[PDB]
Amino acid sequence: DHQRRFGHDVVGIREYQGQLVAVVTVWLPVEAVAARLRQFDVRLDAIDIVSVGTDEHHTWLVLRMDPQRNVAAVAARDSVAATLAAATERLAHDLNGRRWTARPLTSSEIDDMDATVLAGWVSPRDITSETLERLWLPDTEATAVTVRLRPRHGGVEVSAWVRYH
Amino acid sequence: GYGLGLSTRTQVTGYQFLARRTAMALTRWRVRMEVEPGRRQVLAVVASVSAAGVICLGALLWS
Amino acid sequence: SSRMWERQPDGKDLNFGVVRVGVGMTRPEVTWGEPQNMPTDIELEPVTGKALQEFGRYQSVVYNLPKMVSLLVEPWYSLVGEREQVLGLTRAIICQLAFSHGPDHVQMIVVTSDPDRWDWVKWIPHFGDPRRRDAAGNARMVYTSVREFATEQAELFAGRGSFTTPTPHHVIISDIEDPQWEYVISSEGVDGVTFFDLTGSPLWTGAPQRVLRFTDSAGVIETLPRDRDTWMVIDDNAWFFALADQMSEADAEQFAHQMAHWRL
Amino acid sequence: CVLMYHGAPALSRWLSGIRLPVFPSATSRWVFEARPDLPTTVVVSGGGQPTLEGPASVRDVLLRAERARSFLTGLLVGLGVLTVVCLAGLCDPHAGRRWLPLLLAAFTFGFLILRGRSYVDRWQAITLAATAVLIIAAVAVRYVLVSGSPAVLSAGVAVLVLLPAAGLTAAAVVPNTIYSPLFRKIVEWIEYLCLMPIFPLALWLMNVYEAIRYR
Amino acid sequence: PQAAVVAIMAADVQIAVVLDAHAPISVMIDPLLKVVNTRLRELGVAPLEAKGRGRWMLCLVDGTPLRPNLSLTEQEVYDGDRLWLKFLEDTEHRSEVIEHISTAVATNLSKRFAPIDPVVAVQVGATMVAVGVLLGSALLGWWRWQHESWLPAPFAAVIAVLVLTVATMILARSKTVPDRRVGDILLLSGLVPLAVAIAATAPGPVGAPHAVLGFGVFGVAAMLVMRFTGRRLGVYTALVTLCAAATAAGLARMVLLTSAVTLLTCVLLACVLMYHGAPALSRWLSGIRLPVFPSATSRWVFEARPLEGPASVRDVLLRAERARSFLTGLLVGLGVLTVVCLAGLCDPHAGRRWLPLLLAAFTFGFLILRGRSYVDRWQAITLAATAVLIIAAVAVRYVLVSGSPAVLSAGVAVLVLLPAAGLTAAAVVPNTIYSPLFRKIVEWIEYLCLMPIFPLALWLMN
Amino acid sequence: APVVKPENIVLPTPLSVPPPEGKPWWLVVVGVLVVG
Repeated sequence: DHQRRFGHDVVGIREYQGQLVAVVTVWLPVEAVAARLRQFDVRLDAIDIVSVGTDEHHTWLVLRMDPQRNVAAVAARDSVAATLAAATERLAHDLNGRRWTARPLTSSEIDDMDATVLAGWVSPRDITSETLERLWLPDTEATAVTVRLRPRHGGVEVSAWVRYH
Repeated sequence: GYGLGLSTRTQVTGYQFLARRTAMALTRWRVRMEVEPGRRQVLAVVASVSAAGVICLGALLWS
Repeated sequence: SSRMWERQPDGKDLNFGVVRVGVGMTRPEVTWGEPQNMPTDIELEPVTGKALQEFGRYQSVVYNLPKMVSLLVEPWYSLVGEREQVLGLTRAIICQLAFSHGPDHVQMIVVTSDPDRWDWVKWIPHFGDPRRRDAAGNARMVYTSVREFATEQAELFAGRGSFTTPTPHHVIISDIEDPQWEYVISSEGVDGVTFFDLTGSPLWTGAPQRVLRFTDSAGVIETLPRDRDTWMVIDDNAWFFALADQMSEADAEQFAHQMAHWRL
Repeated sequence: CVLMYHGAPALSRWLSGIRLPVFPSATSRWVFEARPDLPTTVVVSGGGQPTLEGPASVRDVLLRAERARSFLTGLLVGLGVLTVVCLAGLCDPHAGRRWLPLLLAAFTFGFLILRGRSYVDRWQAITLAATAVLIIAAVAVRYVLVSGSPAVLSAGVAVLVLLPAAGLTAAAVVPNTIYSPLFRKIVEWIEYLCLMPIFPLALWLMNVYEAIRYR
Repeated sequence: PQAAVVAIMAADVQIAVVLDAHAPISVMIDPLLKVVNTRLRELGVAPLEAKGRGRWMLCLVDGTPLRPNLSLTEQEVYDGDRLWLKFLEDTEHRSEVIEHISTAVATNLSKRFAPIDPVVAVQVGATMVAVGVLLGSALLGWWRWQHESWLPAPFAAVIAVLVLTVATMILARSKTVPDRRVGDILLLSGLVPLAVAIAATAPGPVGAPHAVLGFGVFGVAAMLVMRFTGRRLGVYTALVTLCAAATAAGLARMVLLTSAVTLLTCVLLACVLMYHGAPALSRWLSGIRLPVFPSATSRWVFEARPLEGPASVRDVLLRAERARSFLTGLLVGLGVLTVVCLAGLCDPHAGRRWLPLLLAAFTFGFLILRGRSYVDRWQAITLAATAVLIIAAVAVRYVLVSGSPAVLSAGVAVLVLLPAAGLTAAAVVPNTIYSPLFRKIVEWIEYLCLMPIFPLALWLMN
Repeated sequence: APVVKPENIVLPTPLSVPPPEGKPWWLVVVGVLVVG
């Protein structure tokens, strides 16, 4: 699926059991995107930082948002897609401005991103904050590295996992 | 006009009129008062009571 | 709707020199013709007689309308009561005049011992002196003493005749409590200028028709009953007049920041 | 309670503290230009808002009226409950003297269900209508539970399913149709005609006549 | 200094801003208005205007205006809040005065309360005929319980078919208004005499075969009215829950000869399992493409409004409303089943009596989990209500037939002290705040109530 | 701008009622005799 809205960017959306959208961003960036899980009205399901590379260093945010937890917000707006498109444009414009730039993906490029994430295995880590820049170091043709943020309570709690080849 | 001072019968009916008009303003929300069923049915009550009294007297005459 | 009132003695002059000061009673535009052929008091039926008494009593006035003071009928007014009541009313008056009358028709003067209470008036263009210019624009016509009158232009007039129009109608406000007013101010006043005596003193309170007295803490003005039309006093006994439309310093400052935006 | 249904507006005036004007009997002065001044409500925050002006002491009439309404609704509910309970006193089957309390129940039903015309507030009207039908419901259930006659059962279920259905049809039909002034007049008079017998019949239930016939 | 990021909304637009959190609102409203007008003019949207006389104000989204002299902070605006910008129309006008008492009464009442109206009158008639036909059907059921007469079943059948045809004709002809709830009330009312008519055709003495037949047919009809109408579905969800449990009990008493205690413990087990499964089942039942009739909240949004565009909004909203209604109906039905099984188990004059009181306490805690966990007011209140009713039902089941002052004093004491504790947990406890760890520990305790039921279910089964 | 208009309305004349004179003393005697 796709939209162009009363906003500023074209935004690709996928849906299967809830809505999915992704933003690319271009060393370390700020970690504080946990606050954007709780925008002014919408409540997103998760913020997942995604990254893949060797070369081919790519870094992504993929966002999950349940409309049925967000009906009070959607009902004010002319579309559920327009709702999440706006909320992702908010995150994109918040990230954009520094050395790293950000934009919503087109759904075609979302399928491209899915292909590059596949390209064709160790434990999930309990303590993670220091690990990220060294967990890239083990020798592989492809690494996929990702971090998950979820609203366990009024805070946000973190999990991370990885696979190689 | 406090207290138990005297009052004329024209004031007695004048008050009873204002009482009925206020009662009609209370149960209904109109005060156009050209006809009033409140009086009519309390007269029906009076007819019931007076008929019971009459039959009670008619019962007394037997021995 | 701002500054839309007009100098000329027809039309808008019915409301050119008049200011809303509060809310209160007024006599209606319907006039109750007499209930002729009244029966004698022994023949008078109680209900209809009492009802007509109550009708005449209560339909005598409309409640909670704007109460008005005309600037054109008294040489001055003197404001007796608590300090913040008086100030709040004064700020309300000033902002009413500033909205309703343009700077070219009404100019304003504040004479004070406490300029911090009057720091908000700097934004209002009516306080701008067209004659002296500074970095901020026109000079502010706020003085710290009656002796600080370096104008001498509002003080060459004659005594004042109450209207029944000067080019600006100067409104001079005083809470300086200075005995020197009685020199430049006679018993009759100055022609194009009306005065407002804050901090009521025996010099200014010599005319009860000019004294607006806060009798109750909420700002209940008592003064003399005046005719709705001529603004002339109808009788000499002081009575309920209005509850004052008191206004805070923040609201006055906010309105001043609005009015400063305009230059027409 | 039958009397009290007629007193209920007057009592609800009296308890609400509405008082009708005094009368100038002997004072002979009728003109008073006292022009009562505004009571002034201070803004509840106290937060420097200007105070607001209410017209006079008469502003309390707006409170007293709402109280009078609440009293009247209470009266009608209570009298409803009492009259349903009192018409539960119809235990035995109708053979013998027992058609008389059943007839009394029918009359006070008709009286209430017409009485509802006089009350315009929806919960007072509904309170009377629900009282009226509840009389019939309670009487029918006591006949079918105390008596073991299947004919009584059939009559009870028949009245339970027809009578409120007839009320529904009346509610759907009546506000849309025109009617003849004669029919309107007899639909008034049926109220008084069903009201009047209840006291003679009541004295029949107490056997006041027989006691006074022989004491 | 602290500055709060907030959203703001006006003129069918929402904008996000960062406001100087401790400055008075009167400092900031004016340039915020200028900012909004610039942004709207940049968007090609008609800017805000003052209409007549009044003043500009900011409100919370719930509607309450902010004190202009106060800052964001001390009137509890926080970062991430929403504020609604308005021009409040001037409130002041002359006060009226009606000097005559009677006219003032009449005008104030007429102005301030609502009269009876034929729209209300038809609903009242429908309600009263519903009450009447349930009394008639329950009365025929009582007679067939007391007497072996075959003749009540034709009466129940004929009244059922008359009211059902009347309901169908009203629903077909008069579907044009939201007063089709008259037809819904009649249909709900008339499925019951049909159920007792089918049940009374079972010969011999009344019992389990009559019960299973009546509850089965009533649940089947309640399931059909979903697909044919799709209106007022919470009550039918509760009814089909109750009929499913009653039919499972009736088949267990006909195919087998199981005892009542075994079946009640089975029912309790099914209840606590279904409580665990209810939200997921509701989200399933949320998408059965039954007819689309908007309920009140959806109607009153769709009056203010015209997988993309507004059709998506309409579908998402209707789908959520169906979900919430199904969930609420389910929880009510389970609550009834839970209290009726706990009441049936706790006979005081039994040797095993101490055990089901433990089952009661465990279920009580487990229900309070869901009550604190589920979001909808009337679902939390449902869960709390049924939890209390467990205690009340078992208490009376003891103290009524166990003629002893001991059990009386015990019951009445817990019956007054326990809800006062239930109140105390929010009345004195500051805004019901506890630490997340303490909350999770309470969640652990009331979870640790669940796995004792499994062996106790085995032990009361045998 | 708004409009306003003066009006003049004569109030209606109240009702009149002759005060009752009161029954003479013999009428009371006659009444008591009739009841007797």
